[PDB]
Amino acid sequence: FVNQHLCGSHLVEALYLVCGERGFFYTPKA
Amino acid sequence: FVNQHLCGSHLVEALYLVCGERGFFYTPKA
Amino acid sequence: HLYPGEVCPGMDIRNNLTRLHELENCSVIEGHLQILLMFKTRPEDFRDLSFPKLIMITDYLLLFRVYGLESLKDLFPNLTVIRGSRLFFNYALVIFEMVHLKELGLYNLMNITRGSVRIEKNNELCYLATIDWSRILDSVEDNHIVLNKDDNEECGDICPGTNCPATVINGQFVERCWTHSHCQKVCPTICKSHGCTAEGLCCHSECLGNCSQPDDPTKCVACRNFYLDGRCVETCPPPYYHFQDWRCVNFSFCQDLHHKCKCHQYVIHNNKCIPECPSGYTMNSSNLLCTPCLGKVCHLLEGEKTIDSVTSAQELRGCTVINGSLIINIRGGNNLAAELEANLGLIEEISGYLKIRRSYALVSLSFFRKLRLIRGETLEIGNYSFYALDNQNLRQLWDWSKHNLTITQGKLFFHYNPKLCLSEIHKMEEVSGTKGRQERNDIALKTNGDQASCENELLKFSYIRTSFDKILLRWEPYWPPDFRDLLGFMLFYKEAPYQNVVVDIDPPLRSNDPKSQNHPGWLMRGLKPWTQYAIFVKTLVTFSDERRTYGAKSDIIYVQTD
Amino acid sequence: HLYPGEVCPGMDIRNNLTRLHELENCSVIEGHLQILLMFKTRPEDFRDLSFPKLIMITDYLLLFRVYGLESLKDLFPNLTVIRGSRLFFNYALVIFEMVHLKELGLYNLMNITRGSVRIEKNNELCYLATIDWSRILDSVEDNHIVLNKDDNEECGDICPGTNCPATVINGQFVERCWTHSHCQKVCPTICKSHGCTAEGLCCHSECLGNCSQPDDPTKCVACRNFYLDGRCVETCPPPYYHFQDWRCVNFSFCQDLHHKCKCHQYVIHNNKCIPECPSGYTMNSSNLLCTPCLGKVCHLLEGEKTIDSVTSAQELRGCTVINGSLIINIRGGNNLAAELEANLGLIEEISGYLKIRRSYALVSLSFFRKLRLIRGETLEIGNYSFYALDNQNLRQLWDWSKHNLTITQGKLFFHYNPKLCLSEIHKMEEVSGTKGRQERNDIALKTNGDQASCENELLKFSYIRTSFDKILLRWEPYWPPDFRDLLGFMLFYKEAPYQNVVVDIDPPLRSNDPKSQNHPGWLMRGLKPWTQYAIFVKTLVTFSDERRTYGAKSDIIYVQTD
Amino acid sequence: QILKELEESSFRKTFEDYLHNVVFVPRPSR
Amino acid sequence: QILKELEESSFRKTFEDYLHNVVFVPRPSR
Amino acid sequence: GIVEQCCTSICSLYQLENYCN
Amino acid sequence: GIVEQCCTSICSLYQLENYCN
Ligand SMILES: *[C@@H]1O[C@H](CO)[C@@H](O[C@@H]2O[C@H](CO)[C@@H](O[C@@H]3O[C@H](CO)[C@@H](O)[C@H](O)[C@@H]3O)[C@H](O)[C@H]2NC(C)=O)[C@H](O)[C@H]1NC(C)=O
Ligand SMILES: *[C@@H]1O[C@H](CO)[C@@H](O[C@@H]2O[C@H](CO)[C@@H](O[C@@H]3O[C@H](CO)[C@@H](O)[C@H](O)[C@@H]3O)[C@H](O)[C@H]2NC(C)=O)[C@H](O)[C@H]1NC(C)=O
Ligand SMILES: *[C@@H]1O[C@H](CO[C@@H]2O[C@@H](C)[C@@H](O)[C@@H](O)[C@@H]2O)[C@@H](O[C@@H]2O[C@H](CO)[C@@H](O)[C@H](O)[C@H]2NC(C)=O)[C@H](O)[C@H]1NC(C)=O
Ligand SMILES: *[C@@H]1O[C@H](CO[C@@H]2O[C@@H](C)[C@@H](O)[C@@H](O)[C@@H]2O)[C@@H](O[C@@H]2O[C@H](CO)[C@@H](O)[C@H](O)[C@H]2NC(C)=O)[C@H](O)[C@H]1NC(C)=O
Ligand SMILES: *[C@@H]1O[C@H](CO[C@@H]2O[C@@H](C)[C@@H](O)[C@@H](O)[C@@H]2O)[C@@H](O[C@@H]2O[C@H](CO)[C@@H](O)[C@H](O)[C@H]2NC(C)=O)[C@H](O)[C@H]1NC(C)=O
Ligand SMILES: *[C@@H]1O[C@H](CO[C@@H]2O[C@@H](C)[C@@H](O)[C@@H](O)[C@@H]2O)[C@@H](O[C@@H]2O[C@H](CO)[C@@H](O)[C@H](O)[C@H]2NC(C)=O)[C@H](O)[C@H]1NC(C)=O
Ligand SMILES: *[C@@H]1O[C@H](CO)[C@@H](O[C@@H]2O[C@H](CO)[C@@H](O)[C@H](O)[C@H]2NC(C)=O)[C@H](O)[C@H]1NC(C)=O
Ligand SMILES: *[C@@H]1O[C@H](CO)[C@@H](O[C@@H]2O[C@H](CO)[C@@H](O)[C@H](O)[C@H]2NC(C)=O)[C@H](O)[C@H]1NC(C)=O
Ligand SMILES: *[C@@H]1O[C@H](CO[C@@H]2O[C@@H](C)[C@@H](O)[C@@H](O)[C@@H]2O)[C@@H](O)[C@H](O)[C@H]1NC(C)=O
Ligand SMILES: *[C@@H]1O[C@H](CO[C@@H]2O[C@@H](C)[C@@H](O)[C@@H](O)[C@@H]2O)[C@@H](O)[C@H](O)[C@H]1NC(C)=O
Ligand SMILES: *[C@@H]1O[C@H](CO)[C@@H](O)[C@H](O)[C@H]1NC(C)=O
Ligand SMILES: *[C@@H]1O[C@H](CO)[C@@H](O)[C@H](O)[C@H]1NC(C)=O
Repeated sequence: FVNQHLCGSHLVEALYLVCGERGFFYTPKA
Repeated sequence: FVNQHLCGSHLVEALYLVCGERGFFYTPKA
Repeated sequence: HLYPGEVCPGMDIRNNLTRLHELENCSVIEGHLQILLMFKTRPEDFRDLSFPKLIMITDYLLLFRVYGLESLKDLFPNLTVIRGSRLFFNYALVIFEMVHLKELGLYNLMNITRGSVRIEKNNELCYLATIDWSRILDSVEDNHIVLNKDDNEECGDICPGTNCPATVINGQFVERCWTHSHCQKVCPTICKSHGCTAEGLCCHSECLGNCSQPDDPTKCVACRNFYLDGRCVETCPPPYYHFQDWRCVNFSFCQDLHHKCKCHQYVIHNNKCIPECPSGYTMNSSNLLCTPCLGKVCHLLEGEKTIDSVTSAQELRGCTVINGSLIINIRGGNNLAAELEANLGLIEEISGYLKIRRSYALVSLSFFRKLRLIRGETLEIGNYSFYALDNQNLRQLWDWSKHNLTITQGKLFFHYNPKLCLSEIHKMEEVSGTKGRQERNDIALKTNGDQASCENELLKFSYIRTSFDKILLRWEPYWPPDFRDLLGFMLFYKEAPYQNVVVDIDPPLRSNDPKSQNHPGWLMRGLKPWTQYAIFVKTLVTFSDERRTYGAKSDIIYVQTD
Repeated sequence: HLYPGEVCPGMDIRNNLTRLHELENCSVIEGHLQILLMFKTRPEDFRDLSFPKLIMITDYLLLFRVYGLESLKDLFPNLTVIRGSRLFFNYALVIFEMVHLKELGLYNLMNITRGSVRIEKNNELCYLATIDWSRILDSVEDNHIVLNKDDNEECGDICPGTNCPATVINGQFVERCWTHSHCQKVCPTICKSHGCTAEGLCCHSECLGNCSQPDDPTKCVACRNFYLDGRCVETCPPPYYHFQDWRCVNFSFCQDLHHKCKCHQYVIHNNKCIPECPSGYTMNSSNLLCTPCLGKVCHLLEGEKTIDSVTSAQELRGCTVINGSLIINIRGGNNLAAELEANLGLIEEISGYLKIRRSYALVSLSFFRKLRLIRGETLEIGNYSFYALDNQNLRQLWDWSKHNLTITQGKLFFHYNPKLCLSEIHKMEEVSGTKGRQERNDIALKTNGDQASCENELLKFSYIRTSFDKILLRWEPYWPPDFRDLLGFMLFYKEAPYQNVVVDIDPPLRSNDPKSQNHPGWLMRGLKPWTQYAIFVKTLVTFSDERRTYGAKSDIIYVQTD
Repeated sequence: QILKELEESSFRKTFEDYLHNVVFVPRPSR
Repeated sequence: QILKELEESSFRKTFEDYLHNVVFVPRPSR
Repeated sequence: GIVEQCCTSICSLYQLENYCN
Repeated sequence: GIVEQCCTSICSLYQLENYCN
């Protein structure tokens, strides 16, 4: 696990490596 | 009498025109 | 007819194409559509996938990091009109970070009403120079295109022959197309608003972009303004009501919409089904009508909102009282000011402070129209009710002729405002009436307005001597109250065949002024005959840390030689 | 003998020559001499007026706006030596605003010990280029000459033939004289300190400038150091005591001097009659001896003193405790720092604050030697115990290796310090131990140290490729914690035959670092064979308002081609 | 003189920020 | 760049100040 | 928001576990 | 001092009468 400040596609790839499966929905109200 | 801010030789000539005679001594102590 | 499908209000699809079949039948989506973040997709996952039903989208469209996809010609062959109420940093079309996306093929797109288009980080996309945005959009100067496969000039984005219009724009004929097959359609110079048909006849005066038959409100494709039941209409006849700037609904519709938050409960005013009433107005239990009364507080989250675009702006549309503080911060590049004005502060009060930081293109503040009062009950840290920094084009704050300003507490804070001269700053101090508060270095007395000589003092030319090769000017010798502070005379000259708008001169000896024979001049040699010149002179004096004597400048004048 | 006249301590003459006969007989004036402000004088008022008796003046000499006078050759034909203890803005000779003064004729002047000469606003004076100041003074670079009759080049300041030494200085032989008659005397390159006689033999090792006989302490003209009764002496033998750096006096003299303030009552220490004792010392009722004891407060006027020159400085000579505040303000042009150091703060405490404003040539603060403590019991307005502004050469504050600093109250305040990088500022915060006080904009985070890249980060070159016409460098790709902030690479190159010391490069794609194949480079073409070059690279990154990631730079290196 | 490009880079950065700020919290609701 | 002359003018001004400041008050003692 | 945690600070795996479902 | 009265302010004839004797 890196201990480093992140932006951009680096942060995108980090998020994808953390999530893997479903990860994130879009129901704030419905 | 001028009503104006003064420096330099203007102020020198103004001082000379005011003083005329003796005007100014140099005895702070003696 | 004209819209056989349905509405299907905007929902966004993630991580696989499984939820996409929720949005099949629908003709015009109210709201917005985002497709994002599908890494595990294949190019085969789109050949069995198409939606011709969708024609118009209200607000915006977004594409973001979905793999395997190379085109859009199958997914959206018939999308035509983007209205753009809710925008996206003054955009409605987001083409961004799409690996393998190499073409668009969006030929049926005709008009995008409000907003712009931003394309970035798409190292496969081509066919971009063949797209005349001015046919589709108005402000083409707000479209940002970079980091693309076109940016390494490789793609031969051609079509075999004639068909596609080869239109000169900048240097020569630009062939206009979407694919190597699909040309870019051009309507003639008279069918421009409502669109044209195939042979080029004008459509009906309520059509928009495309029409199935020339001059037929019953046989358009997309409405210009409003839709009512197979006929695009200019307005709602009674008993119908405008809704979201595209249709006419009866009282029962918007009536029963209210009964479902028991979230945007709705009301009716000016024959328009609307979210809320502005100030001085009332609900109605009978019919939800904005009836006037005696006596709108847009209470923020945490008393604070960064404002940077129209998307930030329209949350404060129509507000009157802001129970919070505002941070204006547009790292921009384009004047949003008119669109900024049209949905902003029809207000008087700010409960907290105001802050303006590092914004670039804000030349003015006049878009604040009705603004009068700053409560400042929560100050900026450092005890300020106001702020400015790094405003590379801000010159005018207001005209203080009619504009007023009342400030309760706090102080002012100006730094690095290189076209904001101190005169209007002290005027704002005067109109604010809080001049007995500002300490030293609440005003940066070295950076504010240091790119144009402004303040008050004016040179006037006494005598003018000319020739075919000589220019001699004479002007009144100005002297600041410290005559030692005068250093020399900055002179600026050039030629000007129009009238639509460097040497230095030592000061002469002051020594008196009953007869101060010290009218300064400069002889010019660099003259052309019969030639209009433009000359103006500025006073170059010593800076002082106190209230410095502002120094003078001359008028730009015009002199023609022999 | 050697001084047949008297002392006549310094008094100054105004408005007419009536008081001038008070200063006739005297051989060497202790103190200073000013002649000023005589408008109603005539040129005839000086032909019957001469004083050959005066030979040496201790402190300084000043001439200011006396009319009718054209020369000085009759008034002071034999003035020879100016010692300069009490100076006048680091001058001792003030030739200024003298209408009709056209020559000096000061040939008998030989050495001015300490100080400089300033000549200004004297539109009659000539014979100025014929004056080698380096014979008379040491630091010729502190002599300011402007606004003179020489400044409109007219005067033929010549002598008829040979005599006057025609010495090359800058371009060619400069004939050296005072009048058209009086040459400028040059002693040879061995009699330099004590002076020479007429034929050119060296004087005695206690003479100075002139001697009546070669190698005779009983037949000098002016003493080098000290005078005792016809013999210039190296020091006082007992029972004699040094007084004002020129003589030897007995115990009775400086004894009875004390008995006359019943103003500078005197004491004796180190065989020197002196004004006062420094700290830890005591008076003596027996002999006024600075005897040590257990446990010097220079209490100012209004707790405040502008310090701008040596004349300001020597009022604080030898002080230990300053019961007030200090404003350092040298609008200068010349480093006073050594002379500043030699009479300054052998101290530890300042009761009030410290302020440094708009000083130019102060490159350091190390002349503050023993300084430890700032009480700050009276703050600078705005609650500061410290200040800085507009210091165009200030780089180092101190070496914090041995130098310490203790601050009780108040805050720091830095603005427009363009060669003062923030590293030592934060170090001073650390050593001060008052880091939990400074608010925002107590440090100007845009102007401080913005003329040289300073802080910490260092580029290192990995690979170097050369040719006769190719230069390729490789270096480690640095990335700040926001990798978007990197904008490009500033590269600085030139040739250098000595070693006594422009292109830009886009950043490559970061994208990873297991194998970040992104070592950046630049190919050079502009090469000469066999040619030593000098190259260094700097990181050009985005500014941020927070604690910005400082960015790197490379070493200056040296590369010779084929 | 050319500092508008220097802000334009930061404009690109802010645009990069906003989309990630959209992507980030629709998921933590617990 | 050439601002050292711009301060040098003020240096001349300060020198003009100091001599006048010497000349001014040895006279008012009343 | 996002850069407040993964750029201003550094995120953890546990902080981004909230950005798993 | 001097510029504090005749430059910063403006002197009077009465103020400079102190600079007469
Ligand atoms: C795309 O279709 C529209 C439909 O008319 C074309 O006209 C534009 O229509 C909008 C809405 O009627 C106009 O905006 C309006 O501006 C006024 C201020 O002038 C404002 O008060 C309203 O609230 C509304 O925002 C817009 O001005 C108008 N533009 C033009 C040039 O007529 C639009 O031109 C079509 N696009 C193209 C590229 O042809
Ligand atoms: C004019 O005469 C003097 C007499 O010796 C020549 O020498 C200078 O003498 C002074 C006083 O002895 C020296 O100043 C001293 O400097 C030391 C530091 O080095 C300091 O600790 C003392 O307190 C004192 O200030 C000065 O350095 C010395 N200069 C030289 C070059 O020897 C002087 O040279 C004569 N002028 C000319 C132009 O020949
Ligand atoms: C898209 O439309 C088809 C066609 O059916 C129409 O839409 C239905 C929702 C309903 O209103 C029908 O009367 C319309 O004719 C839908 O397919 C139908 O789905 C329903 C279940 O919802 C099923 O009972 C029918 O047998 C289906 N008919 C056919 C011809 O397939 C489909 O569900 C719609 N998709 C979405 C997402 O709404
Ligand atoms: C008042 O309006 C409602 C809703 O209008 C329907 O939806 C609109 C978006 C538009 O598509 C209209 O053409 C629709 O009629 C009416 O309720 C619907 O009426 C139609 C009659 O053809 C019927 O087929 C629908 O099932 C009805 N909807 C529901 C949910 O039952 C209503 O009839 C209108 N009343 C009057 C007096 O005009
Ligand atoms: C300058 O010196 C002359 C010469 O006299 C010497 O100085 C005197 C002060 C005194 O000490 C004499 O013994 C010295 O020989 C002075 O002229 C004399 O003045 C005194 C009055 O002070 C008078 O009694 C003498 O007769 C004068 N003698 C002569 C020959 O003129 C003169 O006063 C001195 N000037 C000053 C300002 O001290
Ligand atoms: C102690 O010194 C005093 C003062 O010395 C005199 O002044 C000096 C500046 C220098 O010029 C010395 O040569 C002087 O002697 C002596 O008092 C004077 O002594 C001389 C003796 O020749 C006499 O002519 C003076 O009138 C005396 N001064 C006064 C005011 O009367 C004193 O004699 C010395 N004592 C010893 C023991 O040496
Ligand atoms: C800014 O001004 C306010 C107003 O005086 C200061 O806040 C006061 O602080 C004192 C003690 O800290 C409290 O007793 C008052 O109630 C506070 N008043 C308000 C209105 O907050 C504050 O200290 C000042 N801050 C700075 C940095 O100057
Ligand atoms: C600077 O700080 C001092 C310390 O708090 C402030 O002075 C105090 O003012 C209050 C009321 O005005 C008095 O009761 C205290 O006795 C004062 N203390 C001292 C040490 O003077 C002062 O107001 C502050 N000034 C600014 C501009 O912030
Ligand atoms: C805001 O300003 C309006 C216009 O001001 C009027 O015209 C200027 C030239 C002044 O003479 C001003 O006194 C006039 O009133 C006013 O109509 C309005 O009352 C002002 N509002 C407040 C709260 O001051
Ligand atoms: C001032 O500093 C003197 C030297 O400091 C010594 O050396 C440095 C490297 C540090 O290790 C420091 O702790 C040492 O004391 C001291 O001799 C002196 O005591 C200091 N004075 C005060 C008041 O701190
Ligand atoms: C599609 O995504 C949803 C949510 O991420 C998930 O429930 C479903 O199993 C996925 N389907 C496939 C075929 O991956
Ligand atoms: C010279 O000046 C003094 C004081 O200013 C005065 O006493 C004396 O009368 C003056 N003499 C002449 C001739 O002006």
